[PDB]
Amino acid sequence: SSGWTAGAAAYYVGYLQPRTFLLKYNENGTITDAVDCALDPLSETKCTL
Amino acid sequence: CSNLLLQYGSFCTQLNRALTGIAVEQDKNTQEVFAQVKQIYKTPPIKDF
Ligand SMILES: *[C@@H]1O[C@H](CO)[C@@H](O)[C@H](O)[C@H]1NC(C)=O
Repeated sequence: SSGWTAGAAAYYVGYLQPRTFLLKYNENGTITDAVDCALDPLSETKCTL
Repeated sequence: CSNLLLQYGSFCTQLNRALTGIAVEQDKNTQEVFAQVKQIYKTPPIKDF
């Protein structure tokens, strides 16, 4: 309960929410870029257009 | 209903593009009618015509 040293690692937890995204599939079939629609007005315009 | 409508984004983009074209056309019409000359002349103070 005392004789143990901690590790040296880190983690991060998010929280998914229902959101609409734009995704770009490259020539090889992989996703390379995306836009979070409803983040800021500029992304909203990218998403509408 | 919006999630169901997401598959008609092509149609809605087309509609918005058409209406935007109409609006820009109206501005163009007004400019080409009235802004024939870009020198804003002012009438002389005295009226001797
Ligand atoms: C796609 O795959 C080929 C072979 O793996 C590679 O040469 C090419 O660089 C890849 N496309 C891009 C944009 O990297």
